[PDB]
Amino acid sequence: YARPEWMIVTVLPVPPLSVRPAVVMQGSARNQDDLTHKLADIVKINNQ
Amino acid sequence: TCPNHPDAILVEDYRAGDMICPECGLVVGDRVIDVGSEWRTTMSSSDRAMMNAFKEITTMADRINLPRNIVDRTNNLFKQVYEQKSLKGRANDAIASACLYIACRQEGVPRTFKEICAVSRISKKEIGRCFKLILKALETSVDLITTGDFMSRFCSNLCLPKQVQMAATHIARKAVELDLVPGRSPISVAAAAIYMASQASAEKRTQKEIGDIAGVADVTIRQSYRLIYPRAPDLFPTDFKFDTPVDKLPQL
Amino acid sequence: YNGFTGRKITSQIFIGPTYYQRLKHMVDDKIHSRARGPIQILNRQPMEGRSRDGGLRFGEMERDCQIAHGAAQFLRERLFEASDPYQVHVCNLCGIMA
Amino acid sequence: SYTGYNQEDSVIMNRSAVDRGFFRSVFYRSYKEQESKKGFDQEEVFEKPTRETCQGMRHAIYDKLDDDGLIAPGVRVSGDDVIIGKTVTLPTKRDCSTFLRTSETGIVDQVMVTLNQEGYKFCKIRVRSVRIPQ
Amino acid sequence: MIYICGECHTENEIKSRDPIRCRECGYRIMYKKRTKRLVVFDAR
Amino acid sequence: MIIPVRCFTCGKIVGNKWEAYLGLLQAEYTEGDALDALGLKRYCCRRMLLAHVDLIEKLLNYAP
Amino acid sequence: GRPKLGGLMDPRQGVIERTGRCQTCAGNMTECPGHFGHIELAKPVFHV
Amino acid sequence: ANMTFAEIVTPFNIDRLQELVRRGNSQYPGAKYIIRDNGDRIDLRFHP
Amino acid sequence: LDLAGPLLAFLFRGMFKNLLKEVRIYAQKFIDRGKDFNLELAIKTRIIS
Amino acid sequence: WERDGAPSPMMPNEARLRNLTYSAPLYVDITKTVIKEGEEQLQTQHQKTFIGKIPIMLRSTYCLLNGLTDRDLCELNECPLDPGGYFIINGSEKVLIA
Ligand SMILES: [Zn+2]
Ligand SMILES: [Zn+2]
Ligand SMILES: [Zn+2]
Ligand SMILES: [Zn+2]
Ligand SMILES: [Zn+2]
Repeated sequence: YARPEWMIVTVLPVPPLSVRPAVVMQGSARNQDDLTHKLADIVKINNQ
Repeated sequence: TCPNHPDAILVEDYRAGDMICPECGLVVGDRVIDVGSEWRTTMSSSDRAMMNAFKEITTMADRINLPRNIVDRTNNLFKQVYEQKSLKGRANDAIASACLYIACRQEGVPRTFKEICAVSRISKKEIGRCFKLILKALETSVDLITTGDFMSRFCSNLCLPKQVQMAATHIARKAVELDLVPGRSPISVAAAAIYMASQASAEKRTQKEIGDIAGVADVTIRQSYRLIYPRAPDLFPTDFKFDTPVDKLPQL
Repeated sequence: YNGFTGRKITSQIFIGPTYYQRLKHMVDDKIHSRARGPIQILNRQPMEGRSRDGGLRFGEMERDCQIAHGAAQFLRERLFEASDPYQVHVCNLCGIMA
Repeated sequence: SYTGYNQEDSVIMNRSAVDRGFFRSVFYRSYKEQESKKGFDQEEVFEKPTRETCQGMRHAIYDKLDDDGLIAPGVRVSGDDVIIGKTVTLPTKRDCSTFLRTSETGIVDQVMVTLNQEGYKFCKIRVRSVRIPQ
Repeated sequence: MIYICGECHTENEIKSRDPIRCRECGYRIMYKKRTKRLVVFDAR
Repeated sequence: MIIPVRCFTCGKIVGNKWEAYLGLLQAEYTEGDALDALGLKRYCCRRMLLAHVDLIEKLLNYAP
Repeated sequence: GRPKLGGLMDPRQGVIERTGRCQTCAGNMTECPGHFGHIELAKPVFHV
Repeated sequence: ANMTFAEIVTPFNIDRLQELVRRGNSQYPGAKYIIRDNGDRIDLRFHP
Repeated sequence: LDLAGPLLAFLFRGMFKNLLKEVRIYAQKFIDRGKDFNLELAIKTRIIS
Repeated sequence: WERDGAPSPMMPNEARLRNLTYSAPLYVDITKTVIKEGEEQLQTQHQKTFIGKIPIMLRSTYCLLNGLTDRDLCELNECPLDPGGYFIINGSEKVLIA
């Protein structure tokens, strides 16, 4: 159930869209959740 | 996507926040609508430069008590220009000053370039240069200024009575309609009409006072006034009270 | 005199003009009800819609009361069935939701 | 101790006095709304939504609203009614009308339109609800 | 679409495009005219 | 704001006695004598006029 | 105009709009429980 | 009239419940919804 | 008891100190640039308002 | 100041109605002296330089409702009994608790 090597993050899990949904504010503007905002940086840095 | 009635326009219900079949009553989705959302009932240089531009717009606007709606319009105009980048070479203060002039023009409350220059470190010339460049950058245009657009501010700044403001408006409007001031700047025409009406009223203001507040040289006022003075009785309203008759207005 | 029967009341009543004040607390401003109303999409729990239909918080004090009552079924309903009844599939081999 | 309905700090009132206006009062609730053009893509404005104007509209009656999107004084309103019809331009135009609460039931007493501190079109709607002692 | 100026109490017709400003008084507070619709009050 | 049409307690018409009452007070009648002259025998009816405050008089000082 | 596969708002993670269904669950916003995405890290990371 | 209790339809109450269904929300006592054996919910006020 | 006077005096003293501090920065920038400064522009009316 | 820039006296009723801030324009006389190391000084005075607006307490000596008779207050749609002593900030009557 637990291994030391599993303490190192080698692959990051992405929460479902329901856990971090995109709210709509000031019209049709899809306001992304705080997690989606950081996930965007994660994938950007990952690609970089 | 009604299960039983394909292609059925489900009706949104605020009572539980769900969508119901328009001809069956079948509730589709438990409570997926989120009725509250539907019915109301460490800094990037680009953002920092934009933020700095906003701080300048609010400062310049405050000096002339411009309403917040004009500031919002100016910020949106600035953002488009800043994002379009056709004036990337120009200084943000010049761009902000020209955007502020455009916002006033778009809002229908034009401020002369001298007034915008008086609140900004950028000179009239650079604002004028940035002004046309922004119009090209935005592919937009602003309505032509008129003599009546300045009567309210100038007459109020001159503490002239309502009737004097109305008379100046009629005089300026009729002077333009009669084409008595060809090529003359509307500001020069407005100031001359204000001088004429003021000299005809109890509240008499000098060309210097009007020139200082309107931002027009007394010579320009004098020339514009000299052009309209001969037709003054046609320019004055029929329903106007003369403290000093039009026939006795200053000749110069 | 009794209004219903007209019979004199045995005791004489203290009666007289007294200055009364109506307070701003009206019942129509406080009455509210919630029954399968709008829920939060993120939390899937009750919230106010276009009225005061948001429900009552079944807090720790109420839970402890129901525990003392031993009404485990009602306690479960209020804390689960009446707020966010949900079911998920979980693997028996890995214990993770599938 | 007249029939016990006044026990534990309760009071019994004369229904005939209440019928005569005893302690009758009027409750005025003022609703304020403004139209702001912040963000060039969005432009909210007061106007009654129409089937062709808005891509999606509820079966709720907007007949209470005038052509300016504002309800007129002397009109009965309830939680089912709209007091202000506001629509915001989408990046079709969406509707962001202001509905009253289910508890809010009255008559529009006064509706003023002005330019607020921001210079934006601003309006205040005062709804009058008469509260009879009960 | 008639509004009453709050200062000069003058009925003036205003469109969606022209400003709220009073035609003659210049006052910027306008009150919508009372609805012409019939409202029934039981005298209770 | 204005004088009640009916006395809350008993229903007697008191809404037509206010200007009469004011006239008696202007005629130097004591408040009790004015109420007696108006025939307000029950103290519940007397309570209406003796304690009424006619604010409509003050509200009419504001332009329509 | 639509979500893209392998993106932050990947349709496999769950339902995107209330009037839709995710391809993996084929269920609505309430039926779909949501699903996890994963980001393989080019370099292992210490878990805080 | 705003709060409801879900009564299972039984031969003991089929007729009594059928009456409340036709009475609906406009008339109290009535009913708000019908849940069929399939688990689908029908709003009585929409189509009586 | 700090009434409206003492309370606003405490604010106005801080806001005026910020205003003068702001004037120095603006004026010094122009002086550093080698040009005179317009006092009318150095003042930021937003600080007190 | 109206959108066009016309200054106008603000009545408190208007401030409450239009959600304005009842503020008084604050001006200060400033004297600028420059010295250019040439044993000479140039003194320039900016008369009534605008520095901001101070929110005004109603019925204070600086308020428009100062010295007005009860009839004048009624004409302004103001209650003669209103004590004042509060500020109108964005249309909201704000009272400073001692
Ligand atoms: Zn079907
Ligand atoms: Zn498994
Ligand atoms: Zn007017
Ligand atoms: Zn009586
Ligand atoms: Zn899914």
